[PDB]
Amino acid sequence: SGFRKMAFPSGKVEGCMVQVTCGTTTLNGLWLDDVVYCPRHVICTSEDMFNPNYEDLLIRKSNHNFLVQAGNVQLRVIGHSMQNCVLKLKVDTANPKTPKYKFVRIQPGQTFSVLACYNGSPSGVYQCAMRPNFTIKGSFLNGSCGSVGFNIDYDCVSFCYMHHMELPTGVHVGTDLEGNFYGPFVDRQTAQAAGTDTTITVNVLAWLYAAVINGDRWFLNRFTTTLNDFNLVAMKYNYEPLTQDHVDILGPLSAQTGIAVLDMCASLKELLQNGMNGRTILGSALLEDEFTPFDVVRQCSGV
Amino acid sequence: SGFRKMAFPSGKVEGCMVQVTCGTTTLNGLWLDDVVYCPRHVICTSEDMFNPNYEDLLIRKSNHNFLVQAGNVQLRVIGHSMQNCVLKLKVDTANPKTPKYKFVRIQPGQTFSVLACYNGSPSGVYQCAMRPNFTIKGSFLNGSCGSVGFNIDYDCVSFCYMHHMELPTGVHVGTDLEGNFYGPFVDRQTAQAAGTDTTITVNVLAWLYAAVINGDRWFLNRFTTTLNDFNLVAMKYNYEPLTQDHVDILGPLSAQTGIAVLDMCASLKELLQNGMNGRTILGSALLEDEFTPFDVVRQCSGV
Ligand SMILES: *[C@H](O)[C@H](C[C@@H]1CCNC1=O)NC(=O)[C@H](CC(C)C)NC(=O)OCc1ccccc1
Ligand SMILES: *[C@H](O)[C@H](C[C@@H]1CCNC1=O)NC(=O)[C@H](CC(C)C)NC(=O)OCc1ccccc1
Repeated sequence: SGFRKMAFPSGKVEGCMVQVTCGTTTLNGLWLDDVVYCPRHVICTSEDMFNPNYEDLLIRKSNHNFLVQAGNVQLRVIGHSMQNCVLKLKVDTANPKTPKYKFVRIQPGQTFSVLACYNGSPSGVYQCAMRPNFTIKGSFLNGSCGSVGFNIDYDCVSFCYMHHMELPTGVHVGTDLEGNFYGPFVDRQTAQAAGTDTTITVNVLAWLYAAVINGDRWFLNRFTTTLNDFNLVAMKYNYEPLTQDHVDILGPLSAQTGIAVLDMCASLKELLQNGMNGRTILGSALLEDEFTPFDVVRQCSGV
Repeated sequence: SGFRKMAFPSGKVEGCMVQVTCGTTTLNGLWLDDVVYCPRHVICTSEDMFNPNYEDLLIRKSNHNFLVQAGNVQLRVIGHSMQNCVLKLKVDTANPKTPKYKFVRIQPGQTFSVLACYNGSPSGVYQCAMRPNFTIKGSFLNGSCGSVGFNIDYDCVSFCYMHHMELPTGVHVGTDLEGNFYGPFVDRQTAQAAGTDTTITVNVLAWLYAAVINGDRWFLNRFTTTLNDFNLVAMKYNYEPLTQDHVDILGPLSAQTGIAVLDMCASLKELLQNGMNGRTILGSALLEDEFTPFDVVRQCSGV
């Protein structure tokens, strides 16, 4: 037993990270087949980033201006293109370590693993949720752009995130692997607002189920509620409204504990209105919402 | 910026995990050079585990009784030996993926990454601290034994932990890679007590420094303290006594924030005596102690 925030094993992605340098700017790229993907602001000087015209900037760059390095081994760039906010650098060698992979655009409330890299070398791996306001609470320093987020299903890597920027609030924003930003953000170093964030209700419920599956029961009570009655409370606490789809997704957990979903909603309601009284759930004194229902099943059954 | 619980990239270890089966018991082994390391209770039936005589049990096993499988590829076992609580299975093939590696015995209060595996296949990776009472707060199901804990320094993997057992309290115990248990534990499925756990004071201080480096400042105050005065408080709260060695290790953080270590101790003292008043530090409402000073430096400088 036990429950932890767990990242996917990163080996399949580690073999795809390379370094991309353009003039004095260096960040990471993702090498799949004969293409290297990287954020387009690699072509900016630290001064261009406050208001770049990426078209005019790219027009002064040729293939030999993109230095791509896999380990200590250099790659030869034979073409380049700009797709939305990423660059696609064509190289003359297919990555012999390319895994089976897909590009997917993840939905808010889903989770994924981030392999934080610098100079094309992995630094560490951690799990993130795509917030409802399309931000993530990451750990990113200068040079970390091009670090990617991913899920793994058996042997297939679904790439869903490439890192680009940190907002003034300390949260992090990026694109899918076709260069489209998650959320209302642009890759210009100017003040940008993510808007009100809300708690992922279905994930909090899954984590309360995970808590019961691991022996923390003090918050179960003799009450029940309705979808409509609970959502009047979710409103007051900037929680996502719960839906019947959410209820269905909690089915497997509702069946392994024997606790009806609306009964667990009744516990959550009391925790929202009364706090935790200095008690703790799975070693946390806050309500955690970065575990999907899928995440709890996977960990509580050894996938 | 940002601060997260981050595991090392797991690729170098993923290439060393194999499956080891003996009769009906299956767990994981670590394949390095021409040797596979695994917990010795792989030779037990589920009934033997409540009181095994490992010598008498091993005497009925030959090389061909140890089924070792790397992916879908079987390995040929040409010798076996029992060193303390692990088995060493000699195979006729050296792991072509063997990294540079060391076997180290970690100290209480240090951290390491766990690659949780089942059937020789990685499931996920997470960071753990070796508690002062020589337990860890992991995520382990049946079949996870043989999962290993490790650190990485550039290209060298320091293996420090192999998983064996879950105590009745829900915490997890294991050995170093020479088969010696961390703590007062034996590999028999009987009730065993880890004893009082205590909070890793030096790690809490490092995480408060990490909080300042990331903009959480509300807990800084106008007070200071002495090593002796603080440790009279640490006592009351089952905190590890702070030492001058601890003070030195916090030097780099004490120099990047400009906050004297005894001043930060004064903040911790007030947080212990007064709680957090429903406030939060790096998104947690508890005092976190599973980050070493080394861990904070590494993450706040991109190693
Ligand atoms: C790419 O490596 C980098 C990631 C930032 C740097 C610190 N933490 C991050 O997540 N991105 C940028 O430098 C980005 C470039 C634009 C053209 C999109 N601008 C940015 O993030 O500016 C805000 C900022 C910069 C430096 C420190 C903190 C915030
Ligand atoms: C090895 O795969 C396994 C790991 C346990 C199983 C559940 N969570 C863990 O960490 N170890 C054992 O089964 C171990 C065998 C002895 C000979 C050391 N006994 C054990 O951990 O028993 C306690 C226990 C068993 C099953 C569920 C929960 C606790």
